[PDB]
Amino acid sequence: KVIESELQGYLSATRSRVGRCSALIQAASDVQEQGAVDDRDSFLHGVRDLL
Amino acid sequence: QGAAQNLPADVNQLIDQLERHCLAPDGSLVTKSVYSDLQLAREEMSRE
Repeated sequence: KVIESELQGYLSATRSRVGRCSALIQAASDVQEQGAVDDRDSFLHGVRDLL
Repeated sequence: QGAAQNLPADVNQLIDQLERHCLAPDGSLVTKSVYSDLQLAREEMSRE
């Protein structure tokens, strides 16, 4: 009977992987998107776009 | 010769004056949105 009581605790165990699955992607975004962050360094073009 | 000297300045002034009125269109706000966003950083600093 403790297992069924701990299965709800185990439910937190299994779903924590989903939370890890739903959060770890943001970490790789800072490195994989560096080729698409060229927007505000092109804002630096605007200040130097004087001519 | 003299008119040729002004040509680089002449070609500039053709759209330079209108680009203030062109600032509000997307011809400038793709970078210059900060002005329309009023210091797009965070509107200066209040809390962020």
